[PDB]
Amino acid sequence: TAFTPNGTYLQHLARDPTSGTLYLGATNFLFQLSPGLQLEATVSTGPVLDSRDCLPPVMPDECPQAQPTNNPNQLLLVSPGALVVCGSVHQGVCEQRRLGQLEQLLLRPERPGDTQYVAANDPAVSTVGLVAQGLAGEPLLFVGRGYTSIPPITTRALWPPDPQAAFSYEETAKLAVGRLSEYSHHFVSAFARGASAYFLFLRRDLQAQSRAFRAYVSRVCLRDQHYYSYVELPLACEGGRYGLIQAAAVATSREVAHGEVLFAAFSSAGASALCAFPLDEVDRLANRTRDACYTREGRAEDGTEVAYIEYDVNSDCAQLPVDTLDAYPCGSDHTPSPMASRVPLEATPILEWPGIQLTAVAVTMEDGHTIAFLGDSQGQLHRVYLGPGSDGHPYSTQSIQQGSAVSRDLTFDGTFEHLYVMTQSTLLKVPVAS
Amino acid sequence: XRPRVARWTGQIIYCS
Ligand SMILES: *[C@@H]1O[C@H](CO)[C@@H](O)[C@H](O)[C@H]1NC(C)=O
Repeated sequence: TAFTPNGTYLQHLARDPTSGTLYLGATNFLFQLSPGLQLEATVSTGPVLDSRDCLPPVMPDECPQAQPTNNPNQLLLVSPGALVVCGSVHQGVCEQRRLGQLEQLLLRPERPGDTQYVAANDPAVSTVGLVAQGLAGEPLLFVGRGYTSIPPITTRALWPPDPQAAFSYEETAKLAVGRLSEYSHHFVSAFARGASAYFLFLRRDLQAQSRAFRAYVSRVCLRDQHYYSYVELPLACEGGRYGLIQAAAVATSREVAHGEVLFAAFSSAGASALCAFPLDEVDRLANRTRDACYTREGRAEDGTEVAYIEYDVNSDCAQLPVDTLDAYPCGSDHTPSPMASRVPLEATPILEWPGIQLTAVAVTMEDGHTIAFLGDSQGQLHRVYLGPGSDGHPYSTQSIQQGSAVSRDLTFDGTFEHLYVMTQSTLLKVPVAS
Repeated sequence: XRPRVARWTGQIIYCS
């Protein structure tokens, strides 16, 4: 019913849907847990000798400033053929390990090049990722990486013909962004739907006179592997009055595996809000943005500006034929890129909690009703009924670890009878009812 | 007013 490793901190949680096995990324530790929260394997991951001025492998002659450094886990994703682990040490290099046999190593390049620094090398920065596959069945890895001290989003080979080139990205398989410390992405999550991959994050809206941080959803084709179809849309949760997106989830349940509505928690720069964003409207507005920037020079039919090129790339919206939309739905070498909407996507809060910083969101369905499991910075887990007639107030609240923020990696078990809830010191298997 | 989630469909009801 609990897992509390004495003397270390938790960072990430992954669940193998085939197996039920849980995987924990911790400071200097990887644990494999059975669904019953029973320990099945441990793997030490640090400390090591490191500096952030230094490139792996770290050696005393080239890096005398090296020092004992802990290894907070930075990414932890289940792949078709392996478990993907990236730490925050050694420039965020990754490895792959056997599913169910966490202790044995499958793949790990012996001399990683500067194209294979995957995760964030600063534990105070986040890394988000998403496994997907190529048109040829190749397995790929989408990675969002916040600014530290490397492109903010990349598509990398998980099992390429040479194993040493693993986790590398091709020259066009990244989002080229210039003033990375000024934009200063903070990633929240990444998810797939249909033919697309999506990234939720925070960055500075340099288009705005105040240059304040702003939440965005962002979309790319899965086959593409080129970022030609990259398009960002700002989020407006009460017009952006709750500006800092913290966590989101799509409904997951025995009836609907993955829902069509994104439930996101936002925080004010204090109070929090829950805001729904229908995914067809998300796709509607990115479609408009792409369509306008391709064929009407970034403008609506009445001439109002609706789309532009972000990230200072030397690209422009154009006057391409309407046929380009059908001939190049995921873009091309010379279509305008990367694109953004001037028009936000709006949501009216379905909750407003005046003294709460939400940090985690899970949503499920019970006999047709939508329930939301919402964690906060204080280590509380709330339960809220989201259907018609709702109070907005939680019908239930439970302390997981006082003072210690609940982790985004809320996950249900295969039957949805339990929620796996995590703080910096403990992981619970919490029943959904009684 | 505030949106709610429609029972069974998960579709969002914008006004109650
Ligand atoms: C978005 O545009 C694509 C065109 O490639 C189309 O397949 C899809 O149905 C569109 N979705 C919406 C919600 O308009």
